[PDB]
Amino acid sequence: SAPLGPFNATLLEQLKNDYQKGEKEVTRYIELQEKVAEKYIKMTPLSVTAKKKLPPSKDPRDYMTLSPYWWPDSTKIDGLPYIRKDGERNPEVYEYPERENANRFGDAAYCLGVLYYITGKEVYAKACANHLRTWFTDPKLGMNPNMTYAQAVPGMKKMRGSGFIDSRRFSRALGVAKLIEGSKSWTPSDKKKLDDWATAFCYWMENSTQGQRESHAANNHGLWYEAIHLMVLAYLDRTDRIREVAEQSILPKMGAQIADDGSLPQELKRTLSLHFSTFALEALMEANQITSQIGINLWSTPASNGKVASQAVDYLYPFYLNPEDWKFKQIKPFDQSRAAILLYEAGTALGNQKYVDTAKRIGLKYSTSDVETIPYLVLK
Amino acid sequence: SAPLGPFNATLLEQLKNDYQKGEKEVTRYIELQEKVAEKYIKMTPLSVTAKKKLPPSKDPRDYMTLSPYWWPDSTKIDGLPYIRKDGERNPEVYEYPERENANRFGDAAYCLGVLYYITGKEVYAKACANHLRTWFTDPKLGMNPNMTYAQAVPGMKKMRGSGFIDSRRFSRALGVAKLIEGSKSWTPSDKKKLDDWATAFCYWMENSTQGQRESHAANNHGLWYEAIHLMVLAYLDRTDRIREVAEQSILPKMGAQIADDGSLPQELKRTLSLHFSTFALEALMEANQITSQIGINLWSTPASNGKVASQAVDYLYPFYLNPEDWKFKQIKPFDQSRAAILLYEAGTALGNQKYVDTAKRIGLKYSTSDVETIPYLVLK
Ligand SMILES: O=C(O)[C@H]1O[C@@H](O[C@H]2[C@H](O)[C@H](O)[C@H](O[C@H]3[C@H](O)[C@H](O)[C@H](O[C@H]4[C@H](O)[C@H](O)[C@H](O)O[C@@H]4C(=O)O)O[C@@H]3C(=O)O)O[C@@H]2C(=O)O)[C@@H](O)[C@@H](O)[C@@H]1O
Ligand SMILES: O=C(O)[C@H]1O[C@@H](O[C@H]2[C@H](O)[C@H](O)[C@H](O[C@H]3[C@H](O)[C@H](O)[C@H](O[C@H]4[C@H](O)[C@H](O)[C@H](O)O[C@@H]4C(=O)O)O[C@@H]3C(=O)O)O[C@@H]2C(=O)O)[C@@H](O)[C@@H](O)[C@@H]1O
Repeated sequence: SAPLGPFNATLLEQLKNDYQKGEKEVTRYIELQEKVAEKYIKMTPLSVTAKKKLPPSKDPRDYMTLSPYWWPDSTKIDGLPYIRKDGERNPEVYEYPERENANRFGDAAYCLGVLYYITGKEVYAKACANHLRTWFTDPKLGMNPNMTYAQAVPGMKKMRGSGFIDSRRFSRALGVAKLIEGSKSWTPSDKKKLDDWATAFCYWMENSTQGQRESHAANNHGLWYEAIHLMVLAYLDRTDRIREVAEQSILPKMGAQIADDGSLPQELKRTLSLHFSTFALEALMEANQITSQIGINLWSTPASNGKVASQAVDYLYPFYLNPEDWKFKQIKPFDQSRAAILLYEAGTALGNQKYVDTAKRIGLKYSTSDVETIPYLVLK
Repeated sequence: SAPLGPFNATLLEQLKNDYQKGEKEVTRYIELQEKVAEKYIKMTPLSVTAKKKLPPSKDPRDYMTLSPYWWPDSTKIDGLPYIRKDGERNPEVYEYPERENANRFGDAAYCLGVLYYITGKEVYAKACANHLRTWFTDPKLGMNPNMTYAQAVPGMKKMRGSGFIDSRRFSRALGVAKLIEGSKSWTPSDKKKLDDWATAFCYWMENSTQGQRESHAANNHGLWYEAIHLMVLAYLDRTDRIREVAEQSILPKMGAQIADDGSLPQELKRTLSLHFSTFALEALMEANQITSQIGINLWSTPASNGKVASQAVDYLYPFYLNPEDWKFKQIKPFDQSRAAILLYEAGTALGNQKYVDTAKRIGLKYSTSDVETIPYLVLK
């Protein structure tokens, strides 16, 4: 049975099972995945330190991005302080290399780690370990275990926890490292450094002012904080903390953030309201992949006021069928294919055959190289 | 009388005239524009050679950018060939430093050239010259006079001219160079080198296969091609060619693009139809700023087919009051402020007081640093 981590363990166990049986269809699917994964074996490992403009700590190992919806104010001689245009990404975000590099690393590590679990081939673990060492634990290239300067905003006087949501890009890679333990390439010394990094990152998460603030957020930030938290705790094998987090934080947050009619009012007020309602559900989906590995179903387990996350799925389902019917401010097109993994996950967790049907009818492209769709041959 | 170039000469002469007579309102406004200008004096001049990944010619002096709506195909093992998602900018465009650096050069050179025209202070001519010399004529840092690899698309086998439209960012700076002739900093040797560059660039525009194809386009590319053409012709003082282009290319192109209702069907079929309808007129507006300096009004001169550009402004005018009423696909919000300079230019050219009154009611911010608004004190 799969090690505890940020994936649909049932679908991974089934793919590894079929690949080992020599089942034709899965075998061909995995051979395609191996072809996609060759670029990650050849890819040079990325580091948070590959930036010219340093953060106020003057430390190139400190992760730093720009908060995406903040823009220079043209009415100020220096553009300072920035102003907020909700839903409009300031392309200045791409001058911070971490932003896209954390996606490239996360994609590389996740794909290689999953392919190692499924095939057993050492070449995937060796490449995966190379990316992990460099991003996380290397004494010069490794990222400091904090998110102090994530989504900083030029001109802002107070510190914010909002940047912590960036962590989900590399925290999935943190969790997949559990899959390459036991390989020849991931030594006991490697595992200890990663362990120690995750322990220091978990501390910063729970005890820094920014972490505490992010833990109490009223919208999808607070849900994403707990999903990221679960990935860190699951890597650290702290399964009783996962139970406490789900019952003392995730379920209360779900209970407050879902209205009686199943809508998410904190997301309804955004300019990307259909996208942020989905982003909230995406946070629960990824949390649930971990909690359900220790018997906690977050789609059907009620909060203390009896609300269940499936109520939020129900409210959105008609608009996953027709995003044009969405009646709230959505200033950019909504990507309907996001409903596939979402409805499949919610649908199986709930025994809702309509959701699963709709997920397969929406579907994923068989030959897509989007790494988060690797477990989902069932949608292809 | 102002030198021939890419700006509202009436407003520019007005500003210089009031500035020299010590008029208080204009002096306070030019004093703000000099505060804004201070960053361009200190700013290090940009070069097209400041890039790591080189074009197929392996020449860093060749301008190269990515066509913004072309994305890697995830269903292909290498992502090749890219596919088009009209109206969705691919953040990969920012990995080509020329794309934003030509904007930064253009603003610096335009702002400093105009301020030197208005104030006569040699410090603006000297800084403006530094930027122009580096971007255009420097034997190591200057861009080659061609747009061969503008808006290239990975995996596409045929060459296209679509990328020429990028030239507007630096072709206005080329035009403003005329304004610093006579200064101490812009020597006869500088002017000759820039004249030879402009001559070579004009030859490339008119004779390269990509130039020819782009001069033939049936949508706003064709209009922007000609508006760029006029800037180069005006910098070279070829006023006979300016008339020929106006009468034999812009006006027939303009008339071929206007429907009976005044709409622009080539732009209505885009996913950003109100943006691109306004982008078409913006090209015509910038062409007109030059043609009218020799007595050709593109807003009111009809074409061979009877269509006149005033008809397309009439069609768009209601939706500049209320962009929400726009009935055609527009998958991002539309910046209503663009109608200020557009309606003032068209309003003044047509003697339409309603357009001019709406222009000022929409207005521009008095304190803004957007350098294209420098001449428009009347709108602030
Ligand atoms: O990095 C990305 O592109 C991903 O971003 C994901 O959306 C995130 C953003 O990245 C930001 O973190 C954004 O921060 C928001 C908060 O969610 C919140 O709305 C906050 O609201 C305040 C505001 O600061 C201000 O004071 C105003 O006057 O009041 C507001 C209020 O009362 O709520 O503003 C923050 C901000 O914009 O700085 O939040 C979103 C999010 O909700 O997750 C997502 O788009 C993802 O797909 C991207 O990849
Ligand atoms: O981001 C920027 O740099 C600025 O872009 C400005 O918009 C430009 C773009 O830069 C592109 O050049 C874009 O090219 C379009 C063509 O205009 C055209 O629609 C063409 O459509 C073809 C298509 O390629 C295909 O072959 C199909 O079968 O037929 C179509 C057809 O006949 O129309 O596709 C090109 C493409 O996308 O590559 O066009 C716009 C433009 O119209 O000017 C602008 O948005 C500006 O504000 C930005 O700063």
